[PDB]
This record gives sequence, structure tokens and C-alpha cells, in this order.
Amino acid sequence: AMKWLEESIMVKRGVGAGRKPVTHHLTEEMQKEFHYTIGPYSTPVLTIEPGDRVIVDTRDAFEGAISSEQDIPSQLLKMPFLNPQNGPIMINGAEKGDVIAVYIESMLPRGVNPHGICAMIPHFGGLTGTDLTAMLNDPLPEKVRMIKLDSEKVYWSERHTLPYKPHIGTLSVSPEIDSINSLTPDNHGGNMDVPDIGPGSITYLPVRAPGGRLFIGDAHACQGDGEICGTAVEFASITTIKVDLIKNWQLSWPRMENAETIMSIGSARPLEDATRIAYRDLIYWLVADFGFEQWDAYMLLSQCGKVRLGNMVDPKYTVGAMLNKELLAQ
Amino acid sequence: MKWLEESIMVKRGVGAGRKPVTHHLTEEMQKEFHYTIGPYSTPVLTIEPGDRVIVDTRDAFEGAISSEQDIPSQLLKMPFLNPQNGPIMINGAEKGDVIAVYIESMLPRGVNPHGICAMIPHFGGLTGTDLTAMLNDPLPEKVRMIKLDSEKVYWSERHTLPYKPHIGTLSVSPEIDSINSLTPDNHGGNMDVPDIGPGSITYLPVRAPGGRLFIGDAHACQGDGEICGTAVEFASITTIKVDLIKNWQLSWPRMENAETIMSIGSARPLEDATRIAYRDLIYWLVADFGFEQWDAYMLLSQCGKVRLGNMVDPKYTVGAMLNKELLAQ
Amino acid sequence: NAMKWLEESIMVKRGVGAGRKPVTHHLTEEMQKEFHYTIGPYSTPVLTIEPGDRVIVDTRDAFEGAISSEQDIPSQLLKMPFLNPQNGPIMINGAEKGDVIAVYIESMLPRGVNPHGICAMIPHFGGLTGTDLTAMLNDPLPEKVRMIKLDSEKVYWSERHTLPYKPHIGTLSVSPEIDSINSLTPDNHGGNMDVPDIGPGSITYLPVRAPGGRLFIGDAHACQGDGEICGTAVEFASITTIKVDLIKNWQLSWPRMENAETIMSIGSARPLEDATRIAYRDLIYWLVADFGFEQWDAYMLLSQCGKVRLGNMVDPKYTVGAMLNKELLAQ
Amino acid sequence: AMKWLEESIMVKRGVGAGRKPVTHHLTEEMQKEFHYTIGPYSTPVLTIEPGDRVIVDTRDAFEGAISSEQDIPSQLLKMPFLNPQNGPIMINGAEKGDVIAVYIESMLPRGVNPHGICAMIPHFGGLTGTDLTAMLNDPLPEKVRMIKLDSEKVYWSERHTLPYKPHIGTLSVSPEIDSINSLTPDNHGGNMDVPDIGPGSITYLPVRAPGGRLFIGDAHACQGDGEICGTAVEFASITTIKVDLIKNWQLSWPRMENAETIMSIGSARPLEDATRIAYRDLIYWLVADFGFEQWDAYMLLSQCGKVRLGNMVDPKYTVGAMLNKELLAQ
Ligand code: NA
Ligand code: NA
Ligand code: NA
Ligand code: NA
Ligand code: NA
Ligand code: NA
Ligand code: NA
Ligand code: NA
Repeated sequence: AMKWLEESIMVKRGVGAGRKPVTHHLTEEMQKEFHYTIGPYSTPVLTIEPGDRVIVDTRDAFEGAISSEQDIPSQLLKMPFLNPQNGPIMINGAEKGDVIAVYIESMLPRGVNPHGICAMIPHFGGLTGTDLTAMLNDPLPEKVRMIKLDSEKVYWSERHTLPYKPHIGTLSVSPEIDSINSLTPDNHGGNMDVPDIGPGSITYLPVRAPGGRLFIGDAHACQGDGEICGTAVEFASITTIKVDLIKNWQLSWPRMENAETIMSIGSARPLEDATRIAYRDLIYWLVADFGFEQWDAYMLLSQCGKVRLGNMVDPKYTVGAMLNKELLAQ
Repeated sequence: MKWLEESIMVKRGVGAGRKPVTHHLTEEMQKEFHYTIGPYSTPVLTIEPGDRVIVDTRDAFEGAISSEQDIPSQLLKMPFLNPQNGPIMINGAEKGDVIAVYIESMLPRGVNPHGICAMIPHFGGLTGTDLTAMLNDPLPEKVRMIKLDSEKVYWSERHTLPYKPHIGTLSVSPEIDSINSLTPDNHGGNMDVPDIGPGSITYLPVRAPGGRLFIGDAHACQGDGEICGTAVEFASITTIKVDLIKNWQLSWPRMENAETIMSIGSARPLEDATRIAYRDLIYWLVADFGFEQWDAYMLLSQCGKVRLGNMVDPKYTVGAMLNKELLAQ
Repeated sequence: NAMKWLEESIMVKRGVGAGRKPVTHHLTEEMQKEFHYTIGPYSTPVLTIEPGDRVIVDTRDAFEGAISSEQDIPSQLLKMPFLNPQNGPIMINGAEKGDVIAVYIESMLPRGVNPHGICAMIPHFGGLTGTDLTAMLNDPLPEKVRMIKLDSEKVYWSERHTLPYKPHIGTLSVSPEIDSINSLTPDNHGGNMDVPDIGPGSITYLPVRAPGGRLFIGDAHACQGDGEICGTAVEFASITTIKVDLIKNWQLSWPRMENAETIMSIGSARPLEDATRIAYRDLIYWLVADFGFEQWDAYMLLSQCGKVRLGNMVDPKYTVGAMLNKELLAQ
Repeated sequence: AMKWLEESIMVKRGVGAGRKPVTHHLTEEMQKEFHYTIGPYSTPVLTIEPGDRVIVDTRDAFEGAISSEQDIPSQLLKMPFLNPQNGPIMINGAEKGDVIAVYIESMLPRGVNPHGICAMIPHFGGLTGTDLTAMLNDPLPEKVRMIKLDSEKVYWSERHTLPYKPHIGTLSVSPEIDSINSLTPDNHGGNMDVPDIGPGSITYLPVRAPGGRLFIGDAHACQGDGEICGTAVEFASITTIKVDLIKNWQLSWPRMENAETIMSIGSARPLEDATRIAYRDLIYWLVADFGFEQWDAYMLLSQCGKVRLGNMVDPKYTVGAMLNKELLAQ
């Protein structure tokens, strides 16, 4: 957003820092086929230089299959085939041990008279039995909400008009040899559904495949902590990002940064392990780059640490452990 | 502090316009602090709904730790932490009612007051414990004596934290069970939710005659999850206003403050604690705020906020929130 | 000569009451007066015995006889978590914190004329349904009740299935030091473990934390699957005969049991992994303390020979038993 | 007596039943390169007819990297690269919706003076903090045991001589589009570490990729319930299997069968969800193929169901829900 970028890790360590960036338009025609698995086997759709900008025309989580409140999700969708992905985008010079920095500049709704979509998919959500939390109870009612929206507000209903706080649900890089579905978050990023990953945020992803192989998709107009019903307000967007490369920075999990905080993003089940992963990664980050002594960092976070529950519905839950940048002062 | 006029405690509390009697629950009045919360303890004080109570709480270690050279494993015996004040009896309280506890203020108690943070062996969020049973050596045994005042917590040369006090253990008695002071459950307990401080009203479901309110474990500050096992534990002068709401069936504790309402669920694994909180919030929105169930569920998937209380105690605690602006018709 | 293994049991080798002509007490409903739904040190004692004595307990079913027809509706007749009415507390002379109560179950027979067991699907309670802990918004499962005829040989489930009579105690426990835990929860004091192995021919070891021990028993099952997945087993009223003895100064953190072929550490918690960790770790500590094992060898050996029994996966805390065959205890 | 096979699902529904099978020798020379990811992108190494036999020369979980008790696992291994896989094997006619039936005939130790290996790998095991159950404690001691073995016994130590009960730790088929690492079990099979999957067992795996794409590996000379320290007695083997194909049999999870029982194998975290998955699958199996009414099956299993804890160390835990074949009688 403002001048905090000057002190960001991306600007201070990114190799593309002072470059006049080339802006690429990743349209649907360039993408050709959207992907439902994130790995090293997909044919690259674009190759960029670190520091370049990319304007992505993303598709909603249902790849436009739902367009009416009278639609029936169980008849139009097949789990886990949600979150069609743009990519893979190749970053010149990226190799295992590096980090892709993704700065989201803006996110606007795409199409004339744009609509977002929230849905209650049978056997999927936070307060229902699913195919993982296998119960014998009947699934919840099958609902769909077509919500009108603009760059300022989300028109949920007569009673509630929500602010437009867009963010990317699925942001990731390829694993070394595995190919993970677009519904799962892991140590490569993925379907994290962390509300903070929107305009004014920089997400750091660990490279494990040559070229990085950046994937993006599943834009949300807004989202609650946990994305409890299974979906947020899913919409097609024009997401503009700046991608840079940090050389030889060993990360085990995704990290992000914004004007006010730094955050370690862990993903797993049960939810406590996702939280352990995040907090422990944050502690290692504080010791490595911010001069903290390990036990002091641990005990300090027991007084100042902040937690963001991302999703609690996907194959793996996602949690972000934060620390306010004011507490990083030496 | 105008929001109190619209609070559930003021609008439904029977003690609302009373000139309250202020009781001083000193250590001499308390006699013996408790490590179990139930209906078997002898009452220490009886009050009228609307009365104020000035509680002289003891720290989580009951003063057993006073030096950074102390060794927790030699001075503490788990799970005997969080000595409790109470039980306090509310006149007229019976099963089906709710005790509303409004915290007015919290100040450090004693001359040259110090808070305490400790890494207790086999206890904490990033260590094997007696529940998450591992064979690894326990983490180093550490203790921090932190100087503090009504304005700041002097953690170190590098970090000076703001003083945001809150109560770690706030509860009412179960009908027949007696739960230890280290565990949070449907009666409240050791929730360690940072939001339960000055300017908050906590609603607890009565299941025993008289309510039997217990309080303790004051924190000068606390992170989400209380990850190392302890916050900045200190002895305090906690002033509360306790009132009674008649015939309001609650299954779990709820709280309210200037900006939000929250349902507090406690359990393991952490997902279930969160499910409990969110589901309770949804039932609360349907019952008292005119929401249709499925709309509330899908709406919270866009606006719900989550507070990770503790992720170290026998049961983890999570708060599901909704901003009061979204309660408008 | 099947009861030969008892001679080598921990109860016989270390129990203070070994060799005594035991006094047999009849814990009838008239002696019990009121059954309890919470296990702690505040209940009035109903019986005091000497270590080595026998007790014939007339237990009540998990519903305290509230259900007697397949047309009954559990949600209208039961209030959770008030299940498993308990017999006790029984006081053992000399028992104090640091000791262990050894409970050997001799036999379990169905009580009453034309006895019936009961299996039920209670709304918001069970392994494959949302509950008040695993809080879901889905409708509860159908409300079912099965009245099963039974005898000392078989459980007449249906025309198609006749199950063998393998009775065991669901709730066996001792009082905590100061807490009073409900009769539906298992913990480090024993409790509602629902471990099928705790039946005739088994000796359960419980850690004493309250003076006199304060032994509680109840919730007899005619049979039970691993996990007790629907929420209930075949619940029935029984005549359970036990022999209770006392082992002095044997520090245990969790319940343990022993039978003709194995030893087992019983852990209880949520999530289920932690219940299993507790059990296995306790077993490892037991092998190091009493059977001359080196810790890491025991750990790696159990990774090859350890056996696990899923007790319940429905109660407030799940229960898991980690076992080792007695043949592997030989030096 | 192998009389029970006549009533097995493989013999009654397998298309290859009655064929004079062709026996293939899947040697290391045929395999060329062992795989650490299971998916549809690997080049096929062998194509067989349903009913054929395959003699597989498997490699141990460490791909021979450990050969001395003085070896240091953290210096010789890189997690999660364990369990080198043989395959993919193609079954002629296999397509999505089918099931691969894998009957294990025998398993013998391979090599001169064969040795099995048990190891305590840092940050991996049931009773230690790991990278998923992220703790700050020091890892457990780094230990290795070289165990001599033969077709009759496992020479653990002077004090303990264990019986030779071999079984396959990793048995799987390819996902439709994903490629899952060889350390993870899921709905495609994988690193289940279920002791029952040995000689005299038939494992049923759901086909989701054309040709099935069968993968096998990680032979164990023995294993405890949970494989608590992280590893069993890992060894290189000569595993002989008979692979057949069952047409149009919709399965969501792996199933197995032996002389005395049928079992549904679920994999997930936390451990209760793995168990829910298994039991629910068993109930659906009993309703579909054995004439049970759903609620009766559920309540009956609450009296007769048996549970096998497979592993409680891998990225996903594995649990088997069983029912004795005597209770399947109409
Ligand atoms: Na998403
Ligand atoms: Na989404
Ligand atoms: Na606390
Ligand atoms: Na505290
Ligand atoms: Na029970
Ligand atoms: Na029972
Ligand atoms: Na394995
Ligand atoms: Na293995």
C-alpha cells in the first residue's frame, strides 16, 4: 500500500527490485485450461522476470458452473474439483531453496454486473459431517446465494451489506514431485483461505520446483475466520500481482507480510497441529531474522501472538500466527 | 461506556437500578482458595444481584514463585494451578438462570508488584505434555519476573507491553461435578480468553442453586493461544459487578463488550472447540437476533471472527464473534 | 487348571490381602441406597472392605432402568450426560494416595427374571454423528432402541445374528483427590472406559488418590465392539462378582490391566491420537520400571509387537489400550 | 487350506479368474527408477492381464541407504523421501470405477545374509514432536537396529526373537490427476502400514486412472499396531502377488479381505476421523453387498466391530474397521 514496502523483505532482498517491470495479461485465452491439481507436470502458461507484474483474469471456485439460486450443487459439482487455477507461471532463475514473493496490488470484480456466490455444498463445511469427518447424518440443505457486488460493497441482503475485502483463497507454488489438488493447502501454499492475503499483502512461498510454478485462483469478496459453511463469497476477478524472487531463503511453510504484521501460515489436521506449525515457524523466523533468543520469543508470543483462523473446512485446516511489526524493533 | 445501556445485563438483569452494596473479598474472607470448582465448597460470600465485589486474587502459582532462579517442577504440582476465590452466592440464582459478570477494573496488588511468566515442564503449546504424551526431554525450565503497573508490562529492555489485564478463570459450579481449576468447560473455567477483562460482561449458565461464582488467575496480558503455557500471571484487585438474568437457557459461556458478542466453546481437538463456539453463536443469533439458521451460518462464513483463547489447558478454548453492527435489523 | 496365571499376577505377588479367607459382601440396591452420576470424594461410603475381600455387586444398566420398550424415545427419557448409575463408593482399609486398587472380576451374570440388554441410538451421541462436542448442524440420527434377550451363553440380537456373551464392565474407577468427574467420562482415575477386555478373568489396576480408594463400578455390557461406535453397547443389569486387593506404594499415572495373555496401559483423551500416545508411553514406562527394558529398545520393540485396543470413541474422552503379550516380558 | 478363496470377491467377480496366469518378474532392471510419488505421470514399467502374477523385487524404505547401526538417519535421509515404489503396473482393461484386487501369495527376504532395519528418525514417530505435531523439544535419540532375519524369525535381540509376519506397507493405485508422495496413505491406498496386508490377504483398491497404475513397496518383516517409533523392521523382499480386476464396483476407500474377515481401510488426521471413515465405509459395504439395513449394521458393529490401528506416524494415520466373516451369513 504505502511506504512500508521500502522496509519489506521483498524489496530489500528481491532480485527484481529496481526493474521497470513488464506487465503480462494472463487472460483466459492465454491460460487455455485451468488446473485442479498443483504440481510440476502442468505445461507452463507464462514465463516472467522477477519484479514483473501479472494481471490475472481468475475464475470463481465453481468455474462458472453456478449462476442461479435454484441450482443444485450436488448435480453441478464433483468434489474435490473446485478452485480452477491460473498458472503455472514461471519465474526466471527460481530454483529449490528460493522464495517467490507475491505482492497483491489490487482485486476487482470481473464481468458486467458481477455476482459473487456463497454455497452450502452437501458433505462439505465446518458444521457438517463430510467425507473426512464421516458421519451418517443427512447432509445440510443444499443452498446457493447469488450476491451482487462492486469495488465498495457486497450486497448480502436487505439487512446486511458487507464491506468489500477481497483476498486470494488459493495462492501456491509447485511441490518438487507431488501434485496436490486445488482444494488442499500444505507447505507449498494452496487453498489456505486466509482473509489477510489480499491487496496490500506480500506472500512468501518456498520454491521446490525449477521455475517456481506459481498458481493463483479462488478470489473471495469477503470471508469469515474459518470459512465455516464451506465457501466464502466466491467471484471471478481481475487480480493484479507483482512477483519477485528472493534467493536462498530456506522456508518450510508459507509466510506473509503487510503494513502492520508478519505471519507464518501452517496447514494441517487436527487444528491444534496447524496452530503449532504456525507458531513454531514464527518463532524460528524471529530467531533467524529478528535477533530473538528462542525461549524469549516463545514466552513473548505467549503474551503478544495473534492467531488468524483461515479455513476449517478444506482437507487441511489453515492457521496464521502473527506478530505486530512494532515488536520487531531492535 | 454508553453501550452498557443496550447490554443484555442491563436490559434483563434483575439488579439493574439498585444502589449496589460493595463487598471486599479479601484473603481473610476467602480463608482457603480452591483448586476444584463445584457445589461442595463452603460459600465465602452471599450477594444481591447488582452488587459489586472487590476481589483480592492470587496469582496462578499461589505465590509459590518469586525468583527467576526458581524451579517450577520442584515448586508446583500439576494440575494444581489457579487458586480460586469463591464460591460467591447470588441471591435468587437457580438452574436455568445466568450470572452476568461485568469487570470494571483490574489493578496489580501488593507493593512493587511483579507478574510471572513460566515454562513449566511437560506443559505448554509447543511441547509434549502428559496428554500429548511424548518421550522427548521437556523444554528448559524458565521463569520471568516482570515488573508492572497500571499502564505497562516491563517484559525487557527491548519490549514494553501495554497493560491489558483479563481474568483467566471465571466460572460457576456444575450441578454435581467438581472440575479442576485448570480446566475450562460449559461452566466457564480456565478459558484464558484475553477479551474477558475491564469493559466486558461474561454470561455463565447457572446449574447449582446460588450460582456459585468462582474467579481467579488474573493476567496482565496474553497472546492468542497462551502458547508457552502461561501468560503474565499476577495477583490483582479485580472489581466486578455481578447481576442475574432469569430463565435464559445457555449451554456454553457467552460474553459481550462494546463492539462484539461472543460464544465461548471449550474442547479437544481444537476444531471441536471452534465448532461448539460457532454453532452456539448461530443458535444465539436465531434465538435473540431474528436470524434464519442457514442465513446466519452462511453469513458467519463471511463475517465471523475467531479468538483462540488457550491451546495449552486440558481443554482448549475458542471464541466465535460477531460485530454488534451486524445485529441491527 | 486355567487360573494358574494368577499366581504370577501383580495382584497376588504384591497384594497385601493375598492368602486371606475373604469376607464376601453383597452390594445390593438396598445397601447402595442411591446410585451416583459423579465419581469423587464427596459421596457417602456404602461399604468398607479389607484388601482381599470379595464383593457381589447388583449393578443397574446405563439408563437406570428408564428404558424398557423398543417404542421408548431416548430424548424424552434421558438427560445427557446422566448415564451409567454407579455402585460405590467402596472403601478399602489402608488405601492411601500412592497405592493401587487391584480389581479382579470373577464373573458377570445377567440380573432379573427373563433378563434383557439394551442398545440405543441416542440423539446427538455416538461415533458417527454430530454431538454437543463435535458440534454439527445436521439433524440427529434416528432415535432407535433394541431390547435384546440374553443369557449366560448368548446375546439374541436378531434372527440373523446371535452374538456370544462376552460381558465386561464399562465404568470401573476410583475417586480423584478433589475433583468429582461425571460417570460418562474416563480419565486417569479409570471411569467410563468401555474397554471390552475389562471382564471376567481380568485384573484392573487403579491409582489411589483419595483416602480409602473409593471404588466405583457400573455400566455392565453383555458385549461391545471396538469403539462402541453407535454410542451404546448391549447395556444390562448384572450380578458382578469382584475381588478387590491393595498394592502399596506403586505410583501409576493411568489405569493398567492384566489378564492371562497380556498387560495393558489404558489412556483416555481427545483427540484419539493423544489417547493412544498416553497408553503407549505408559506401557513403555511400565516395561522400563518393572520388566528390565531399556527405554529406546522398548519403544522400537513395541513398534513391532505392540497391540492396540480401541475402547470407546464416543464418550467425552476416548479410551485406548496399549498391550504387550506376556511372553515378551520373559527376561 | 486356501479354500476360503473360492468365496472371495476377487474369485467371484474378478475377470481373470480361471486364467493360466503369465508370471512377470519385476526386477530392478525392469523397474529402472523407483518412485517417491504415486500418480499418473510416471512411465509404466509393466503391463499385465487381469489374473496374472508378478514377482516383485522390492527395496527397503531407505532404498538401501542404511546398512550399519553407526549410521545417522538425519545425514542419510531426506523426509519425506522414504518407501521407494515399484510400478506403475498397468492392468489391461482397468478404468475409473473399477477395482484392482491384489492377492499377496508370499514374501521372502531378498539378498545374501538378509537384514531388516528399524530406525528412530529425528522428528518422525508416534511418541515425538514432528514437523506436523510441531514441538520445540529436542528430537529423540537417533537410533538404528540391524536385525538378522529369515523366513521363520526376526532376530531382534538375545532376549526377543519375533515371528516372521511379513506385510506390505505401501500398496496403491494412482489418483486421477494428483500425485501423492510414497509416505502418505489416502483413498488410493498408499503408505497404510496395516499389518494384515500380507500373505493370505486380498486388497481392493479403487481405480481412478486408466490402467489402474498399481504401485507396491515398503515390505515389513513385522509391525506393531501404530508402528509407534516411526518404522517397522524394514527390508528388501521378493513379494509375489496375483493382480485381478473387478469391473464397475464403486469404492471410496481401500478394502481388504482374508480367511477370517473383511475390512474397510480409512486414512486421515485426527485419528478419530480415520476411524469414522473406516467404520462408515464398512457400514456402507454391509448395506450394499451383504443385505444389512443401515441402522442395524451401525448398532451391530457397536457390538462386533474390530479395529486395527495401522500407522499413527505417517502424514495421515490409517485405521482398519473389521467384521468377522461368520457375521456376514444371511
Ligand atoms: Na478456498
Ligand atoms: Na473459495
Ligand atoms: Na489460565
Ligand atoms: Na494463567
Ligand atoms: Na459406557
Ligand atoms: Na454402556
Ligand atoms: Na510405511
Ligand atoms: Na516402513
